[PDB]
Amino acid sequence: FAKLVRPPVQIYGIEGRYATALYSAASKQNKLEQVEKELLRVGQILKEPKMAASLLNPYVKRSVKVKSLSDMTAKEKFSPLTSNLINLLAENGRLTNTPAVISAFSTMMSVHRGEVPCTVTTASALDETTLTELKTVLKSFLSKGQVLKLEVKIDPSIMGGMIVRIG
Amino acid sequence: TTGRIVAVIGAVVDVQFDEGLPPILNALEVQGRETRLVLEVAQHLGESTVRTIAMDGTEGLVRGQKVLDSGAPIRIPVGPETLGRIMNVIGEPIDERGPIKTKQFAAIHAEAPEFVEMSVEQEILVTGIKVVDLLAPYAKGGKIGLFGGAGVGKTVLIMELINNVAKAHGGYSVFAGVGERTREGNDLYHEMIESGVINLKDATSKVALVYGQMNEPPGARARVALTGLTVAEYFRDQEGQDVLLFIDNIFRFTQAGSEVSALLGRIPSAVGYQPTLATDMGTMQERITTTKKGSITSVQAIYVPADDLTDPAPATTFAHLDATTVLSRAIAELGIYPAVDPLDSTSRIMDPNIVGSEHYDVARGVQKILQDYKSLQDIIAILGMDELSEEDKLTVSRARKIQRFLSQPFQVAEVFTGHLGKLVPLKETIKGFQQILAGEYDHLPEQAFYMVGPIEEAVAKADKLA
Amino acid sequence: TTGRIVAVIGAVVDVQFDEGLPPILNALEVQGRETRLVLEVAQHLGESTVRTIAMDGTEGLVRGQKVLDSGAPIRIPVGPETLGRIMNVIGEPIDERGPIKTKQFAAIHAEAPEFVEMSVEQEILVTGIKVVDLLAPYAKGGKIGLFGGAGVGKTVLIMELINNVAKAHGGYSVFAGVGERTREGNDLYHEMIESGVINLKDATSKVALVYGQMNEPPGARARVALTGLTVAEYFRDQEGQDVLLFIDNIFRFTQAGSEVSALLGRIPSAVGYQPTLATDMGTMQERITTTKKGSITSVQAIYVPADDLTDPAPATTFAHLDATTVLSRAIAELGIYPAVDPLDSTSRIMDPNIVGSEHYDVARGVQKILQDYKSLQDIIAILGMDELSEEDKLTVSRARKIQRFLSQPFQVAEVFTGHLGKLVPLKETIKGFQQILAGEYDHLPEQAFYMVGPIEEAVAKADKLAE
Amino acid sequence: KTGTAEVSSILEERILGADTSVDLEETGRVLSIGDGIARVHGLRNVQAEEMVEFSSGLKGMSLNLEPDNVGVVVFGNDKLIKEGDIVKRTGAIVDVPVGEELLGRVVDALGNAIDGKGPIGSKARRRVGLKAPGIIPRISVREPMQTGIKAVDSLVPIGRGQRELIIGDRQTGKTSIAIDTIINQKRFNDGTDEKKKLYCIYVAIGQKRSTVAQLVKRLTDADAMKYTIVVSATASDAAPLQYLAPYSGCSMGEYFRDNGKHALIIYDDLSKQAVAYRQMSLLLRRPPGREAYPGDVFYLHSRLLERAAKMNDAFGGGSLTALPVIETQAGDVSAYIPTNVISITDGQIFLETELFYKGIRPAINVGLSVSRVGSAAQTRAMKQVAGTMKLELAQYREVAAFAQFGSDLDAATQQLLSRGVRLTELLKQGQYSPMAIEEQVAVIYAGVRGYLDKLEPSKITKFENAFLSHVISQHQALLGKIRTDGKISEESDAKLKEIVTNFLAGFEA
Repeated sequence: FAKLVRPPVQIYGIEGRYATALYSAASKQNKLEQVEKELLRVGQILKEPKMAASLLNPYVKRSVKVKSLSDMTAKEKFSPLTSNLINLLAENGRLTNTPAVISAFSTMMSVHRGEVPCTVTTASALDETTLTELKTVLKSFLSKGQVLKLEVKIDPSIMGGMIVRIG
Repeated sequence: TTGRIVAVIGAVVDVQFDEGLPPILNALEVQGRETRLVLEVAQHLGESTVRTIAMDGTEGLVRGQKVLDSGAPIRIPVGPETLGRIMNVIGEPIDERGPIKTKQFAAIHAEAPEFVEMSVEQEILVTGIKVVDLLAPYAKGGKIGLFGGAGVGKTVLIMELINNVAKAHGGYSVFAGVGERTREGNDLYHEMIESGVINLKDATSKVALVYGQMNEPPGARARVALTGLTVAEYFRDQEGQDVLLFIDNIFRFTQAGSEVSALLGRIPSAVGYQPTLATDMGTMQERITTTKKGSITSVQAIYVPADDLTDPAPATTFAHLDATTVLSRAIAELGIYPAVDPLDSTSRIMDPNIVGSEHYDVARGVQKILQDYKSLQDIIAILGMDELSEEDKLTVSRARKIQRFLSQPFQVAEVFTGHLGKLVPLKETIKGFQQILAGEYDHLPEQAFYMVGPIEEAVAKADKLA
Repeated sequence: TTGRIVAVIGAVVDVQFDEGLPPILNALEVQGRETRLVLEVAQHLGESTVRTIAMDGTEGLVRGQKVLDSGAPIRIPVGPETLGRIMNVIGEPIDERGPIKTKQFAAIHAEAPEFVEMSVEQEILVTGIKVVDLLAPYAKGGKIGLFGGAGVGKTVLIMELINNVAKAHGGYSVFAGVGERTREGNDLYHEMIESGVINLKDATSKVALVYGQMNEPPGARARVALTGLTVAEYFRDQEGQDVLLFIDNIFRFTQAGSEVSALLGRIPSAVGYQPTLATDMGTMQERITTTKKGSITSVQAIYVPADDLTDPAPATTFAHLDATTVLSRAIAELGIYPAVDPLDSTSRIMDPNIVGSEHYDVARGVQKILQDYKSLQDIIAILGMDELSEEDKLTVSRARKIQRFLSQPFQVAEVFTGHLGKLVPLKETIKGFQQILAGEYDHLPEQAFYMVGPIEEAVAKADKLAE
Repeated sequence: KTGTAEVSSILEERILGADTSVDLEETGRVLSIGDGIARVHGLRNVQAEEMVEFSSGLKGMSLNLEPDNVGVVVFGNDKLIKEGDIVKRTGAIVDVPVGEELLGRVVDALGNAIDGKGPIGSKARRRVGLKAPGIIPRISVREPMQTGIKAVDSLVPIGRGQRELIIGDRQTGKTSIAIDTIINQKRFNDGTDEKKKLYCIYVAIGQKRSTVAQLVKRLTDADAMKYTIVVSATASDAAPLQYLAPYSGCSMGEYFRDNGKHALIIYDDLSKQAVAYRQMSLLLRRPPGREAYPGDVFYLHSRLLERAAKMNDAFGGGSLTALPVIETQAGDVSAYIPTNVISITDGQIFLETELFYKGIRPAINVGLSVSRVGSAAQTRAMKQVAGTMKLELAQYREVAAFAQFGSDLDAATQQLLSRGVRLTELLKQGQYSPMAIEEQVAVIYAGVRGYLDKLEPSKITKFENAFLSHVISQHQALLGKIRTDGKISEESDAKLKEIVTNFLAGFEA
């Protein structure tokens, strides 16, 4: 079939098994970004019921639900393979599930190269970091905000509890 | 509505139905079938996909075939025009004589007689097999379950019953050969032809055959029963006719069902046995009665699963029985044709009121002795030829006489048994044993009682040597 | 092609190959596991992921790790240099004397040799041991399963056979210590070493040892089976040899298969089994044969779980055999070694023809008497005696003498027995029992017959046992 | 399904809907593969149970028509294939080569040589997917049919077309016995009554090549192979093959049956077949059932066996006599399918090893062995002597009854026991001992008429061989006659007697 292509984040697949399709698909043809933005759009373009809530209503025939929810509307400019994957998640009911694919996705060309370490408070904040260099400190300085006792606490950040924890 | 073959995984067919799922039990007719390919809609999976069941032949089926719903269950011919005719489940001949020319059609289901619809009549009918009358009374509408050794006794017996009855009782019979062995039906056929009670020149057979054979899908095998029921309901209700409904094998039904539950994805009850086993039955037995118009007395072959009864399936069955004939293989082995397990060729029914009070009593004497006799037998396995503490021997022997006397040679088994027919008219029977209780058979030795009709003939036979 | 280990759920190693999957069965070398971690492709799981199997274990693996296809299934050293060596699957020196330097390499796979390319009907390999040959004569090049609870002197017994027989045998032998106690293998090794048949001076011996011990991770145990096969096949056909193939224990093998079956994401089976047991076996056992090119008489030790034979696996097993040695736990339990249930250890291969009728008959009478004799045994057991028939008594006793006469102690293992009591060349065997059939012996003892050899001597012993 | 193609690669193009567009319909790409189960993506349009054809050449079959893919049991390797492999439809389910040139031939279950006699010719090919005949299409069994084994032919008097279970244990010579029967059919094939020519189909079900090899060799020795198919599913087999083999067999024998011919299929054994199938279902996660067996394997078989028949001549002219074998393991028919099967045939043949251990081949538990049929499956001949014998063994057994209680209780019976023992001797029947009836009855007659009660039991047998040679030589006339009479005639008796007496006299004295 194809061969594996996965933008930085990348993901685990699974409700992103699609994501990963487009982590190879979008990626390939490199409308990576076209769709990258599409998705974003879609998100709220999505979010309101209609011909969408349609699905919920079991009794609405998926067959034509696709031809309504996506016929006139989700092809409003969401199409390339994008309507087709719409129409796939559509079939495959992964529509209510779609946000998460975006989530998953969206850490993708930017956030694709995110920022991770699990770090007190509003922790990391997916950005970008280059592991050879420190990037850490910098960030911290920037702010003298967050909440750190309520938000992540002196127990992590510096063991308030630990002294308790030995006994 | 229309369906699409979307997946066939064995006879579990998912049809995605392209339109409105109507009620279940709708027979769907597969289009693209040069057969009468009925699917019974089984589950509305939703988004018009049904799980349906194939009952008809396969291997070739397009994933994409076209199904057109008959929108109802099957309608199949019902009415008297079935007599003679060997119809399959689909009401279609398999008499191979062409048409089964009822022009009334039916959904193979039928309803369950209300409380009022009990025209259930509490009393013995008879057809002369000694043992029966004696132990297990007959019922009008009743389900009698016949257990045992097919084609060596159980079936054999059935055939004799069939043989005496259809003729003798007017009010017909239906035979539903559920997973019937074509071969046995072949044989049977030839017997039937022979017997001519399958009237064909005048399809005025005293029997209708409905077959849902071995070489057919479980679905197919399962349903012939309902069908048969529908038909018989015609004869009872419509034709008054007091059907004997011969079922061989409800067990084969059971099997068909059981596999099916699984295949239906579904959970089956104990031991794998379909959980609805009972309901299938239950409802079905409830689709029986003696109506006002007629009686459907059911005569039921039950492949006594593993010859076990404890066995939940027969365990269930029992609730629905009105008589049970449980053969005793020991008895069959003991020759005895009839091959009874008399203690379990039983009917909850029988009472000195219900039967002769004498009858009852005589029977009670018998039941008694036999119960006891066993006890002694136990000593004998470890302690005799034909000698112990003789009074006690006497009872044993008598029990043997009784035993022997229960053996009733059977004409249909001049071939099988090697022995010709005997039918013992009832008094001659009661008298026979009653006399044994009266014990004059001392003067008359025992053994000759083995396989005779009325008790005398054994006497004749003994004497000629003594 | 490369994969990275994506899921490790035990030694079921899921490798997602990031590109081309070689067909199933490719032996992969894991890029990292210097703990030479062969993964054998087991499934193409789909989407370039394979289920592969570690033969090995796993601790320390980073979920991530790169795996490089070894590009074939297992290549193993083959040829004679494997004789007198302990090879594992990969033919590594568990001799621990460095490599098993061969020319030849092998896919440890080998398949069933053509039916026509087999020999069609074989000819008896006599089994020496009186009871044994007599009731179960074997075929030269035969597959014999020895059902028996392991380790009851079970194992001892096989060794003893080896002693008698494998010794007596020339050709070559292949020995597979699978799943068995390394400890026993250790001793055995030294014993062979000692024997010098495990030549300490031949890389060869006359016997190659292949081991797939219990303590191993399964794949290793599992696969050593193919390996061993490959070698023996190597010798059989190639070296044209009459190979003897000793397996201890196929049971552990089978078990290994079964164990994985689940993990393999397949269903296990009844009792947990490998449901593929049959195909595995059928194909395997058919890999086994005595063709024309050589003959492998394969003596396959069978631990029989809880000695349940009934137990489907053994139920299957039977197909594969053509000689079964069914050991009676009870007899063994009587200490009586021979311990066999010989009315269960079978060969149709006993013959009035092949084995001549004398033997044969003598046996038929025996089999018979005994067969009747058991039947009562129980009855009478509680049901005591006499208000009976004493001709029966005669048989009972006789049966008992015979019974005892089957017994021969573990000659060699004076450590276990302290006792010797020899092997009985076949005519003497036939004679022996036949003489008992002549029942002359019968005023004589019973343990005279116990744990001995030649009936003459037994008789001698009888007299002697009569003080 | 819910993951695959929801995930990339597969999915990754479906999106576009560009990926052959899709096709894989008369093609498939192996969706996933492992282990002879090619989930094959595509093939979409498919027939049911289509045999499909591989990129590894090979076949597999699309049984499971899933909406996405095809559960394809691949009847073999996985070391060929690696995923995505192209599967090309054949548009076609299996039918199997059938013909008459398979008589004289050992083929694999493919109906392809393995015989190494080079190839067979394939005349016909014929559906395995072919149903059982009808009522009238059958005329029930009329024939007798001799295995050449008195006990067999007597106590299960077999005709042809007959489905009947052979059941008995592990290489217990049962199969030897089965062979001997087969050997017997030779004489008929060397005879010329076609109706007595029984074409043998030995379906070797999962039975290892070595095991076949001697056996076949034996068949060779009997040369009888010439009218014999050996349909061969040996142990090595891919499961669908082993599995397949009976249905295959089924097409061919029905053919014969329908080609007037009386065919005999020996299925040895379906116990194994079933394993293979079950295994197959289960692997498809088409789950197990009772005894791990999923249950319409019975339907499979019931139907399979429904395909065995004796045709009404107007309707076939022949027979396919089915002698299925289930080889019991510990006589076990608790064994689900046996329980079932017990419910299926028109008797079943019980073997008792003990007799065997006693030496007595045959093993039989006659008491349990049955042809309900019996007589439809017989002739006048046997009955005249045999009836009594059966009965008399009943008596013998009866005093074995009273061996569940005792050893002596009557003088008569001391005799009867003697008689019984005599009857036993006859029932010892060598393996490799195919007979004609006249012999069978012959040998029965003296003793059952008492005149062998007058001799050492061991010597009965001796007599018999000798006796046989005596008449063979001498009363060859008669042998012609009994054979003529197809029965025991008064004449034949009397003469028999006379002979018998003389022979008897010579043997006894």
